[PDB]
Parts: sequence; structure tokens; C-alpha cells
Amino acid sequence: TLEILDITPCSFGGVSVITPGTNTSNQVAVLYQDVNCTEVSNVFQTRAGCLIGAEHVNNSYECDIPIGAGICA
Amino acid sequence: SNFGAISSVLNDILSRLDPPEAEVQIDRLITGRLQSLQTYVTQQLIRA
Amino acid sequence: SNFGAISSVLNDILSRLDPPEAEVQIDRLITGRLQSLQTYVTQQLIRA
Amino acid sequence: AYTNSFTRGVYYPDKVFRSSVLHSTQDLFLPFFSNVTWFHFDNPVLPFNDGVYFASTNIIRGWIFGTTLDSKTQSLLIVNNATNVVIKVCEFQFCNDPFLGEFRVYSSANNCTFEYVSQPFLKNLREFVFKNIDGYFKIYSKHTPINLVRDLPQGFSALEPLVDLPIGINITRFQTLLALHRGAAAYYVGYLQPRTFLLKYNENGTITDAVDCALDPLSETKCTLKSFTVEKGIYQTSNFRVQPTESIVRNLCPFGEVFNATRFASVYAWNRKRISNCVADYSVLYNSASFSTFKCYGVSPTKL
Amino acid sequence: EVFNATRFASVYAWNRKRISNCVADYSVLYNSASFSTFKCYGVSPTKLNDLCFTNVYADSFVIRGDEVRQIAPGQTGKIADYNYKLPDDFTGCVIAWNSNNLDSKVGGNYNYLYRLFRKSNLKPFERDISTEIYQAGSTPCNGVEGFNCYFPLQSYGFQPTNGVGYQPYRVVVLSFELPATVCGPKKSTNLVKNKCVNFNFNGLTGTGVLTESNKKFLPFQQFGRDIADTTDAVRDPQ
Amino acid sequence: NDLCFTNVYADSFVIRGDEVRQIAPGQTGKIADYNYKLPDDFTGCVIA
Amino acid sequence: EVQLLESGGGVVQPGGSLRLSCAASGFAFTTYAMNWVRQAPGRGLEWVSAISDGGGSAYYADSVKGRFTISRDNSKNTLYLQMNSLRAEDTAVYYCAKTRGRGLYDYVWGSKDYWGQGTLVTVS
Amino acid sequence: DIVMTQSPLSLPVTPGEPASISCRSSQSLLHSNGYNYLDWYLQKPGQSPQLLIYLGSNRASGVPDRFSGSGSGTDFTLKISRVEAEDVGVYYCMQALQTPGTFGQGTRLEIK
Ligand SMILES: *[C@@H]1O[C@H](CO)[C@@H](O)[C@H](O)[C@H]1NC(C)=O
Ligand SMILES: *[C@@H]1O[C@H](CO)[C@@H](O)[C@H](O)[C@H]1NC(C)=O
Ligand SMILES: *[C@@H]1O[C@H](CO)[C@@H](O)[C@H](O)[C@H]1NC(C)=O
Ligand SMILES: *[C@@H]1O[C@H](CO)[C@@H](O)[C@H](O)[C@H]1NC(C)=O
Ligand SMILES: *[C@@H]1O[C@H](CO)[C@@H](O)[C@H](O)[C@H]1NC(C)=O
Ligand SMILES: *[C@@H]1O[C@H](CO)[C@@H](O)[C@H](O)[C@H]1NC(C)=O
Repeated sequence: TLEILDITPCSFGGVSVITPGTNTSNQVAVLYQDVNCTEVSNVFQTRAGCLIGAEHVNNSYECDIPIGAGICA
Repeated sequence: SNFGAISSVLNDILSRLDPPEAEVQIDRLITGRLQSLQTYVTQQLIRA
Repeated sequence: SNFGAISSVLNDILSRLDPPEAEVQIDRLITGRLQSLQTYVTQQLIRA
Repeated sequence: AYTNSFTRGVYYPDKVFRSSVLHSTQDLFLPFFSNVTWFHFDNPVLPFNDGVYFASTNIIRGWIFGTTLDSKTQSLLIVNNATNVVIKVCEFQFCNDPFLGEFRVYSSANNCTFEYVSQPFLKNLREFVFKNIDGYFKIYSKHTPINLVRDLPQGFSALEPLVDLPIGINITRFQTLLALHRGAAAYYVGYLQPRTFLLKYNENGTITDAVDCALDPLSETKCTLKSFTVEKGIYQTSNFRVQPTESIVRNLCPFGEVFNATRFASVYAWNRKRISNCVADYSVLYNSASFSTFKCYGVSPTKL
Repeated sequence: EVFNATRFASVYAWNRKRISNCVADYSVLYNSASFSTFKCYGVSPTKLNDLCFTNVYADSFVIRGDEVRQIAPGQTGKIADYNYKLPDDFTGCVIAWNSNNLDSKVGGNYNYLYRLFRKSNLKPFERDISTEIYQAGSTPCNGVEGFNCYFPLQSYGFQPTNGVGYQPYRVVVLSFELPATVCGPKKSTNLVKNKCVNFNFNGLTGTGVLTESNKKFLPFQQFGRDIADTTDAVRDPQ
Repeated sequence: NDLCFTNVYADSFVIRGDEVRQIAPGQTGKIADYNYKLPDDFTGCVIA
Repeated sequence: EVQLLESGGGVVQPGGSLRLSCAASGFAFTTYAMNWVRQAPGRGLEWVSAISDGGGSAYYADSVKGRFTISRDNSKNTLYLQMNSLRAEDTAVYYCAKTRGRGLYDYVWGSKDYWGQGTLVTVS
Repeated sequence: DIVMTQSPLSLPVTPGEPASISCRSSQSLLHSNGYNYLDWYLQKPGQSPQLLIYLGSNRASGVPDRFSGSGSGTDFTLKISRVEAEDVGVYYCMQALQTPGTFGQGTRLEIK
């Protein structure tokens, strides 16, 4: 066809959990690193990847579980 | 870099060769790429 | 870990093999274990 | 029938003693919180699919195993007789109504290959694991006094190997074996998948609990951390990637002047044609009914 | 009954003998001037009398002498791709000897038979008996042979007249998988306690000191390991 | 023609046209083990 | 190269037995199908029996169910036809003839490319 | 079964002239695969019969090119372009569908 195309690698990345300790609770959140997750609950898209299973809130706290880019659980 | 193998790209030597010689060629590529990665990690540790 | 040799344990491949090909198997095991110990010593130097 | 088997389906993966150690093993296991099928005379046909977990709560006596369960292939038929067990890997006829009539499920023993006799297997809960690997057929069992027979009872139990069977047979579908008697009993069937578990060995040398490593994302951290009490933080567990689908791939030689030519030459005055720098279609050469003789050496006719 | 068996099967439908729970004498096999090919992978032929394995398979068929080469780990050709496939991590060994006076006759022996035609390369240790014909052309044969419709099975044509490479060569494959049960003779001496000895417990070689174990085992457990392939405890096999 | 040696040995015998393959380092057989064994570090050349 | 040999078949008292043996020389007798044919002097042919590979599948014509006994040896490459309750109308030229058929829909009683040499059975 | 018919039975054909031979079937011999199942044979006097055409159309082994079969369904026809003294024989027809292998009555070809 003599068209010109582009090759961008399809999405990869590490998955990473958010756990508050097993002796505290059993719920976890899951972070998918650098995914614009329209594709594979509560969803939150940050610069540090998009977060599945964590509740977005408005008020701020001195936080303990880091995620990245100023967002922390 | 070939690291002394037949060809640096993985899929061509997996294609045009039988599996028994291809294991040796893949092994050579793994040793070269792994040692390059370890060199990068050690330099990064010292720089950190 | 086998490191590509036919068995990880040293004495089994010493037991079941003639020296001309056991020389190959022992050589590949020595290469892998020397690489592992050198990685350990380098990381202990940075930690120290 | 949809039922929830809680934690069952775990056995000793090898014959090797371990004590006071966490161990992650990948083998054929029943997944945690699985959809086991509840079957309640009436015993439907159900396939193997590489490993079956059978749990039951005394008219239930045995199992038949095979591919056709008939003369077309060899088959296995393991039955208790309240003193020992008989294990035939003989060849049987059709078993249209599998029951002990004095018996009829043992149809006929023509041609037949293997025999074994061993110890018998003998509310209660007797749970079993059957699988084939490497030409073998391995069995695991344990019996446990329970009381929640109305549903699936909770607990932990480890299963020990009983006997090994040197068979090497094509098995794909099987039955339980209840004789035609005219009490209501129930048996549960689980299926096994190649999933990795992390087992905790005790000071007795026994399994106390485990984690199903593809069950929930928390148990992946327990896999990659080799522990059961995960400390608070963020844990890099594994990677992922989207897998590629529907893989894509992106002059004619003058054969008509060689084959469909008018005048050829004698065998002393035979002709050559050198042919180079074209694209050669041998599929037209091969797909012709005129060629009474087709032979060559050093190459394949289809793969030219 | 494996070697001096009266009839060997054809290479597409070769016969398997399971060997277990006996003592094998490999001196008569290496010490024979009859076997042309005796080449062993993973083991040495000399030290086979001191190795002890869980189970041994014996695979028997007849090929022409020119393609005994193909019965090897990681070989290609016709017999290796379609009839008989050995994996690349093969443990055990293949042997052969000439059998012109038993399997080739005047007029050609058309009993021994091989597959030439198959759509795909064969899996190792998974061998087929199927007789459905092969469609190499575009027209669906629908179970009718003819043009572009070949039956995938045909004979070898064993003549006594033909050369040494075309004679029928009976190939017997031995395979060893490493609770060991099949092993040759050695004096199983007495256990020596509380001393630094060179143990050989049912093939599990090594050195160390031997005391009793106070820790409780289970009747199915042969030996014990704590962490990273270290043999902590053992049972005597007698 | 270019290499000089401290000592050069020549060994001569007659075997069968099959058993030429045994006369090599790291080989087994009747000639290779019971009649003429070459060492593994053989620095030499064989003519038949 | 490929040819078929027969043996037996001659003067026989009716109501008894006879033997006819068919040995093959140059084909793959395990893979090829096999068939049986009766031909009287003065009228053409009649199929009587057929067998598939390895025994197992044995078929008979309308007048000969039970009267004829068929058997096969894959080792010595011999075809047999054991004979029972002979009749005067069974005086016919009996000979073994092979079939192509090796496909799924090739129908072992069907296309028979070679025919055997031939012998005459006289039931009198 | 299949009531079979070969007509006409006695065929005096001048050598060098074409000859048309037919066999008729009560039931359709067209199978689900689209192929024809009826086979054409010749018996020499004193020599064992041969398969001439299998499946209505194709080369049986050793058969010369001027022998050709035709037809579909029930009405099939065997044709020879040129008849010689080696073409004398009695022409049969056999099916392959049902259990009894039904033969034809035999079409005697004669030289004038
Ligand atoms: C995700 O992709 C859509 C598609 O164009 C785009 O509109 C959106 O801005 C993207 N989101 C991020 C965070 O990049
Ligand atoms: C957080 O604040 C934004 C600011 O406008 C508002 O739109 C949003 O609804 C708030 N979220 C909740 C949960 O109140
Ligand atoms: C059980 O089977 C064994 C097998 O031989 C037999 O000896 C025994 O008599 C049987 N007992 C009963 C009660 O069927
Ligand atoms: C069993 O043996 C008989 C006796 O020859 C034989 O006819 C039959 O085909 C055999 N069946 C199987 C399944 O091998
Ligand atoms: C077992 O038999 C089934 C027939 O249902 C077949 O699909 C499968 O390929 C067979 N497996 C082996 C290993 O022969
Ligand atoms: C297991 O070990 C414990 C202590 O290690 C002991 O008290 C107990 O008796 C053992 N046996 C069991 C639970 O069967």
C-alpha cells in the first residue's frame, strides 16, 4: 500500500496492591501502573497509574501508604 | 548486540533453526543480556 | 537451580556421568554459582 | 447445582517430608471457593477434565473410569466389596445400567489387561482426589466426622496418597457406582486446575492451611511474600500485559512455456531452461490430474 | 521378553513394556557384540549398574538401518517428526542391532510399516495409531483415497539384497525417570550410626553422619527435606 | 609446518574401517576403552 | 509385482467342509481391506463376504449367513475361508479379491481394484 | 435390495466403432460427499475380471484412456471410443451402498 504506520508497544506494567495489614482488615486496593483504564467497582485514575478498589475523598490527611504524584492511601 | 550468537533478534533465530541449536543460541543471548542488565543495576546502585 | 545443567545437585551428575560430558555439566554449574556468589559479594560491599 | 466448597481440595503434592516451613507448590489443585456440583438411583454422566475431587457422605461403593466405557477402548472399574477392593483395568462390554445387578457392572473380562487387589477404603465425610499424571493414576483420601450434611461443611483437612496405579490410559468421562436398590445419600464433585498454592508445613510435618494464589489479589502478595500476615504497605506483586490477537503478515516464472509448450525435444537433444528471478507457484504444478507420474527426491512436493 | 521377543511392532504402533520392581543386569547389554548402536544420554553405559530409578519404559519397533540416527534427542527427519518422538531432555538410551535374517525376506517383507504423511510434528511421548487418510490437495477426500488423497501409512519393503543401511534394524529404547525401584546389584550392607560415612540410600548419594530422628513421619513419606534440596532425614528401603 | 614441539610421538596400529570413529578424545567403545584410549586433553592429530 | 495366490478347492461331497487359503506376497495386507467372491460357470459374479482390518467387522451375503466361516491372519499374510454345509449350488469358481478401501467412507465391500488368480470348487 | 439392469446384453459391435454400455440403478448412488458409487468391470474369457472404472469417472490402474464412464444418480453409461479385438469381454456393474454387493447380468461385447 506504501502507507506509513507507527508502532507503539501495547500496554504493560506492574500491578501493585494496597494493603493495610492483615490483622487490621482484609480489604485491599489494586494499582495498575500507567494504564488509561477505560478497560481492565470504584475507579480512580492518577498519574501513578489507575487505582481499583479505593474510595476517592476530598479532605486531605497526613498519609501513610504512598502511591505516587501526591496521591496516597 | 549478538553477544557472539547468530543474530541479535530473537524471533529469526527461533524461526530458521531447529530447537536443539536454538537453545544454545538463546542461552548465549540470555547470558549477554542478563550480564548487561546486572552491570546497569550495579552502576545504578553506586550512583544512588 | 540447574543453570541449564541436567540436575542441580552436584553429586548426582557426578554419579551418573562419564567425565567428558560431566566436565561440561560441572562447568555450567560452576559458571552459574560463581555469578551468583559474585552478585552477593558486590551487594554486600555496597551495603557495608 | 451451585454450591460453595470452602477450603477442601488440598493434598500432599509429593512424598517428601517437610516441617515448619512455608512452601509454594504448583500442581493440580481444587481452587478455593469453587463451584462444585452437588449430585443427589440417579448418577449422571460427567467428564474427567484432568483431575476430579470426589467427596461423599454406604450404598456408594466405587467408580468406573474410561473413555467409551465399552469395547472400543480400555477402561478402569474400581469397586469395594466390604472386605477388600477390586481394581480392574480390564476391557469391558457395554454397561447400559451401571449397577451391581451378583453383579452386572462387571460386564465381561475379555482381552483383559490389568488386575489389582488392595485394602478397602470404607455424618461422615470421605473425600477423595483422582488424577492422571505421567501414565499413573494417583488417589488421595481422608475421612472426617462432620455434622453439617445439609450443606457443604467447613474445616481444613490434608489428603494422603493411598496407592499408585501404573496405567497410562485415555480417560475422559466416568461414573460413580451405586447398585440398583429399591437411603438417600449425596456426593460432591470438584474439578482440579493447575494452580499454584503456598502450603504451610507444621511441626507434625502436616498441612495446616494454604492460600489459593489466583483467588484474590491479597493472596498474590502472600505468594510473593512467603508469609500469611502481610504488613501494611504497597506491594509490587506481578506484571501484566495485553496479549496480541489475530497476528498479521504483510514476476511469475514462465512455467507455461515449459509445460504447455507445443514442440519438445528428443532425449538425446533434450532442452534446458534456466529460470531465475521470479516468483514460482508450485501449487498449480501439484494440483493437476494430468500428471500420471509425480516423484521427487530431496524435497517435499507440498512444501516446495 | 523385550529383546528376544519374537515379533516387534511397527514404528507407528510400537509396543510399550513397563519395567518396575526388579533388579536389572546391564552387564549383559553393554557386554554384547551384537548391538551395533549403544549410545546413552544422561547416563553412562558403564555406571548404569549403580543407578536406581523409579520406573523404566521399553519401546520397541523396527526401522531401516539408515534412520537409527533419527532416534535421538533433538533430531529431525521423517521417523522423528511423525512416528517416534524423543524429547530434548531425554534420559535413557536407544540401542539397535541388525535383524536382516529375521525381518527381511525374499520378495520383500511388507509387514513392517511407517507413517510418512501427517499434518503436524508429533509430541514427544504421545504416539498415534489413527488410519484416516491424508488430504494434501485442495479437494476434500471425504475418506476416499485417490489423487491428492493419500493413505498415510505404507511399508518399508525389506529385501535381503539391499545395502547395510536399508536392512531392518530392531530398535529398543530404554528410558529412565529419576521411591526408586529398578536397580542392579550391590551389597546392601548394615546401617552405621553416629559416624561420618558415605551413604548411598537407594541412589541418594552423599556424605554425612547418621543418627536416629525423633520427628514423626507418615507412612507415604520416603525422605525428608527442610529447605533448598537438603536431604534432612531418610528411611532405609528394607 | 609452523609449530615446534618438545616431543612428538607416533603410534601405529590396524583396526577396522568402522572403528576409526573411536580413535578420538572423549569416546567409548571396545577400541576406545580396551585397546586404545585417547586422553581428553589430546593435542595431536590422527591419520587413517 | 503384487499378485494373489490361492490353494485348495476341488472334488467334495456335499454337506461337509473344505479349505481355501489365500496368501498375499507384495502388498500391505494389514492396511488393505479384503473381500470374497463366488462365480458360477455360466452366469456372472456374486459377492459373499467381506472383512475390515484386524478382524472384528465381518459381513455376509443373503444366502450365506452362517453357512460360511471367515478368518484372517495378519502375521502370516494369509486369508482363510472355512467352509460349512456345502450345497450343489455352491459349485462355483471361488477366489479371493482385494479392495482399495482405506478411507472412512470407502466402504470395505466397495471398489476392488485387483482380483486373485482363481480356483474352481466342485461340490459333487 | 437394488434391482439392477444391464441392457442390451449381447452387443455385436464392428471393431473400430464406438460402443455404448449402460447399467441402471433403482436407488440413487450419489452419496452425501457428492461422489458416485458404482463400479464398471470387464471379464475376459478365462482371465479374472478387472476394475475398469471406479466411482464413475477416474483412472483405474492399467486401464487405457479410451475407456470412459458417464452418468449421475441412476442413469450411467460406459463408452469406448474405439473397439478392437483386445476389447472383447463381458461388462458388469456393481454398487457399494447397501449390504449385498449386487452385480449386473453381464454385457457381452462381440466382434463382427
Ligand atoms: C484516555 O483516553 C481517552 C481517549 O482519547 C482520552 O480522551 C483521555 O484523556 C485519556 N485519559 C488519560 C488520563 O490519558
Ligand atoms: C469533592 O469536591 C468537588 C469540588 O466541587 C465536588 O464536585 C465533589 O462532588 C466532591 N465529592 C464529594 C464526594 O463530596
Ligand atoms: C472380595 O474380593 C476378594 C477378591 O478375590 C474375594 O477374595 C473376597 O471373597 C470378596 N469378598 C466379598 C465379601 O465379596
Ligand atoms: C480380544 O481377543 C479376541 C480373540 O482373538 C479378538 O477377536 C478380539 O478382537 C480382541 N479384542 C480386543 C479389543 O483386542
Ligand atoms: C483420547 O480419546 C479422545 C476421544 O474422545 C481423543 O479426542 C483424544 O485425542 C485421545 N487422547 C489420546 C492421548 O489418545
Ligand atoms: C503434633 O505436634 C504437637 C506439638 O508439636 C503435639 O502436641 C501433637 O500431639 C502432635 N500430633 C497430632 C496433632 O496429631
